[PDB]
Amino acid sequence: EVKLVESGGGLVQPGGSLRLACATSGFTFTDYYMSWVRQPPGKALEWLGFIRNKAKGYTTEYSASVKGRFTISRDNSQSSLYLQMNTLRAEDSATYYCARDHDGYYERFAYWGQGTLVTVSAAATTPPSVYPLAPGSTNSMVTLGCLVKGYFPEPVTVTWNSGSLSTGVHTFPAVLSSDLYTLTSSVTVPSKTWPSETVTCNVAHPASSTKVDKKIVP
Amino acid sequence: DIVMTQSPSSLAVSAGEKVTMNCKSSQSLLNSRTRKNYLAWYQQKPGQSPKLLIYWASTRESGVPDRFTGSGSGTDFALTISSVQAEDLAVYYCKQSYNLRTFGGGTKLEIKRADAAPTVSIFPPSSEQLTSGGASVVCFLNNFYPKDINVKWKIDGSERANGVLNSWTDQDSKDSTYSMTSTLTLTKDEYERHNSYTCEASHKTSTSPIVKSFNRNEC
Ligand SMILES: O=C(O)[C@@]1(O)C[C@@H](O)[C@@H](O)[C@@H]([C@H](O)CO)O1
Ligand SMILES: [Zn+2]
Repeated sequence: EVKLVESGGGLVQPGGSLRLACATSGFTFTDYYMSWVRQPPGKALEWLGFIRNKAKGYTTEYSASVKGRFTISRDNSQSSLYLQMNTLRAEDSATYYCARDHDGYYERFAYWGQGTLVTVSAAATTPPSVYPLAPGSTNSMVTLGCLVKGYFPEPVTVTWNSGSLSTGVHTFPAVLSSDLYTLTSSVTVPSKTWPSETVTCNVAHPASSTKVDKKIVP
Repeated sequence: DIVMTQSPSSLAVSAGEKVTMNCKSSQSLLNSRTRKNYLAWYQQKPGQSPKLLIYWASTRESGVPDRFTGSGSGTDFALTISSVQAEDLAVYYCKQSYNLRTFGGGTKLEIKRADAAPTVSIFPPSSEQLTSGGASVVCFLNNFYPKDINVKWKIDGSERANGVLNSWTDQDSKDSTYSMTSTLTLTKDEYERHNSYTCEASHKTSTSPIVKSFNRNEC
């Protein structure tokens, strides 16, 4: 299994610095160029730079958009890749992805991480309030929800019954208002399964290390 | 300095139909020594990381369904899906690697399907929220098509527009529908002054609005 995992993402003030890391496994690290790529929320992919393999002496290159400001490095004893970002500004808010690049032959980014979200803002971290949305009232299916209100920055994650309820889930894109986000999630299950069998939304807010479970009760 | 442009910016196609999207570079990506075009295509389904589909213009990565074909040479490339499936909903990106790397701005592929009415659900403010001083009323308009839809909130029978925010999801990768939430936020003091809370959904699928309501006195 090839694995790439970014970490380091979160809230930083304008003018501040942040380093991301990309941990890799499942392939011969030194044989590969590694690239970083970013994507502002709802926008296009932007290639940022790469660091070459051992054959090419681990040299770096950068897009004009970040050259002189971002720094890439790698730890070949640990199979790790880094991105140091300096003098951050609003245009830098984005999900950052590390991708496995050129091996001296193939021209492709064969593997990507899950990405880590960086928010550049002076607004303060605020944990969510999490509220149950229990159904009033007699059909074959029933819809429940959780309201995740008043948090900053993105992201938050919402699962239902620890991820065991995956079909019939809708988590709605957050909306920003007064430097705070709100989102909600619905899940739709058979009426034979609630309240007889429990339904619980699990909310995480990494920026505040918030972990919440709200069981939906009649 | 290679400029990559993609067209169309978006388009919608029904399952089973062909689609073609295009990618143009400001300079040739045909490498003279290797005799190949350094041009790859990536698929990014909603909320996921990009995935490689095609590299060297026309080489299909292992695991990629055969309905995906890359074509072209020099400055003009295409990605064609012979017969689209619900799960092909994505943004598609082309990328050059002839000189460093540069992504095009993407083409957003939407799936067209039969019109479908929304399933509507309304929820009162929780006691936890009310105890804290706030009152959010939530309405889910779920699994409908097409995307355009209107919601009207009524308090004791009168329309309220202030304090309503809406949010659509991305298209569903299984049934090709959209869903939307509408959230009316009020103070506890104003919430407690009225009884009837109504969410009214108007969609092209019916001349009759779908109406859901609850009464505070019935909670
Ligand atoms: O700049 C390079 O290190 C590199 O080898 C990257 C390759 O992807 C490719 O762009 C190559 C050019 O084809 C020149 O050989 O340069
Ligand atoms: Zn150089």
